Amino acid sequence: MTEYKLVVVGACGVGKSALTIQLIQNHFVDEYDPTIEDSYRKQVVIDGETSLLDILDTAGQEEYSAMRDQYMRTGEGFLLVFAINNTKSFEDIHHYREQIKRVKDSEDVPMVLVGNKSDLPSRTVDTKQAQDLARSYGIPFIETSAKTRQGVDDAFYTLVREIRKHKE
Ligand SMILES: *CCC(=O)Nc1ccc(-n2nc(C)c(-c3c(C)ccc4n[nH]cc34)c2C)cc1
Ligand SMILES: Nc1nc2c(ncn2[C@@H]2O[C@H](COP(=O)(O)OP(=O)(O)O)[C@@H](O)[C@H]2O)c(=O)[nH]1
Ligand SMILES: [Mg+2]
Ligand SMILES: [Mg+2]
Repeated sequence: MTEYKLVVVGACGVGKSALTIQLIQNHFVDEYDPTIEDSYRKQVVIDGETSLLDILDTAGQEEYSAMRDQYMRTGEGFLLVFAINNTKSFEDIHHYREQIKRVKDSEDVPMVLVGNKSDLPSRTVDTKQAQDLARSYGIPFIETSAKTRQGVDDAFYTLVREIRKHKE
């Protein structure tokens, strides 16, 4: 059984914890403590092949940390999470990708762009902007809602497909 280290990254309040808790414990958490940074394990079947996922839900301060570079270097795939009603979180995705690329001295790290809070009728980031950004990056884009569970397994299974493609 192949083991994969997944890292969930994105601005404060985009739903990093909510998506990770939906995937693992199948429930939506409205007030998850913003400081808690934890790892979760889950066995899943993706395209008829089982993998053990080890998912790091990131938290902490907006700061450079030579210790954060260490966790990031071990990550084999990343979810770049933005919220559709927060343009700043979508503008922030470029910075997050540049930091992942810097720490892994490469331009082809498995990544998935994730547009979270798709259940909200209030939208500031257009789907065409996110499709075009994922298009220039060469990565998939997955629309999700941690609240309704829409696209949640899809975002993580797609990241696994990306890691599997990269490792061949
Ligand atoms: C509201 C809590 C929360 O979401 N906090 C949080 C903390 C840190 C980050 N973040 N900013 C940067 C920059 C990085 C990062 C990345 C993505 C790769 C390599 C890195 N090396 N040092 C920092 C760093 C992270 C995780 C966002 C949000
Ligand atoms: N409506 C809605 N709210 C979400 C969704 N995901 C997270 N939230 C809410 O947005 C806030 C931030 O979520 P959280 O997982 O704590 O963000 P994190 O800081 O990126 O880990 C919380 O109050 C969640 O209830 C979603 O898909 N839809
Ligand atoms: Mg969190
Ligand atoms: Mg690619």
